[PDB]
This record gives sequence, C-alpha cells and structure tokens, in this order.
Amino acid sequence: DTLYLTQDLFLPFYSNVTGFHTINHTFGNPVIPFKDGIYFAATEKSNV
Amino acid sequence: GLTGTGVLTPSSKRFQPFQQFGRDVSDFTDSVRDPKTSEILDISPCSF
Repeated sequence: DTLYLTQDLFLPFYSNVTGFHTINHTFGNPVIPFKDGIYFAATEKSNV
Repeated sequence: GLTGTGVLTPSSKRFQPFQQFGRDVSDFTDSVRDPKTSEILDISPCSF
C-alpha cells in the first residue's frame, strides 16, 4: 500500500510493437538494432 | 549492513523469496528478515 514512483527504462503503455507473425511459410529473422533495451514476447505452445 | 536501534517482533508477511527489505510507507525500514530466515517487524522507536 505504497504509491511509489520511479524513473527508469520502461516500456511505454499502448506503444507500437513490430510484431513478426511467422507461420509455416514465413520465417522472420532480420538484424535488428538494440536501441536502449527491448521488450519481448514469445507466445508459444511448449515454449519453443 | 543495516544498522539502527529499536524493538524487534515477528511478521505478517507475504514476503518474496528473492527479497529482503521493507521501507514501509515513505522509505522507512519497519520490516526486515534475518540472514538466517526470520522475518521480523522492526519498530525502531523504542519509545520517545
């Protein structure tokens, strides 16, 4: 029950994500810049 | 490394396994755990 700020490297809310839908005829792996930390999601079925 | 002076008493925690310190409402310690796993409320006002 605090209401505690901090200022830190964050993912902004509601922000643009360059989602790369790879499917059975789509492979998605270019070279990507880092640029001050990346947020990342790997939705999988048995965490592949 | 945390010095101080007061009165020690047991806890009411949903404490986290990685975590240690307590900084209750406005960065004020109030609650700690031992180096040998005894989680204790720490009321530093003995009395005044």
